[PDB]
Amino acid sequence: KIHAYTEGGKPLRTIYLPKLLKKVFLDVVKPNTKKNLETCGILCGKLRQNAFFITHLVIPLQEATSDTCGTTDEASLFEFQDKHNLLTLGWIHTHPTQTCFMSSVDLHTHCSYQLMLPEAIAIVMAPSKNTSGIFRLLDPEGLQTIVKCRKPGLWHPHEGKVYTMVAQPGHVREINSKLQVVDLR
Ligand SMILES: [Zn+2]
Ligand SMILES: [Zn+2]
Repeated sequence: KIHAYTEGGKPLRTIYLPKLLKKVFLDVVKPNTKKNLETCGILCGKLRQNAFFITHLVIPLQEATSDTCGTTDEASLFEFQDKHNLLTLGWIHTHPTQTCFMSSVDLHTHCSYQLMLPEAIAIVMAPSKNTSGIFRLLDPEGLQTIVKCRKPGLWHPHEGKVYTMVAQPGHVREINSKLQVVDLR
């Protein structure tokens, strides 16, 4: 029906995203959000008939600040995904006070995801603005720029366009689909 393509002309498989995921993510991390601390979650799922289905939202053991978060125990995260044969399809995090965009750190973070899966997405929630966005790096040019980047500091800028919003419903379609929320904290 509708098929999205990268900037380099690679076809992107559709990711189906349960409509409830964004809301329950905000609920499960709300105590952090109240402290103006970021929280991240991992979007996990399965490949079925050439499309991806997000089935699990996994909140890993993590450390956070006002403008970063990062998994600290990859082991329990990897163990859970291995046990349930779950693919990593992307990730989600909060900007407790800011608008919804991809920070410099977010772009470097997302490069690891999109390197391993061309379709990988970054969902950014801006609850104080009641907004959200779903993003990816330009492929190949954005991936190239981030991989080449050696600039010091967590908040450095990048030269040229690096990221864009994902196609909806072409690349990501929000649908009625089952969901499990897993809190590893
Ligand atoms: Zn961010
Ligand atoms: Zn950089």
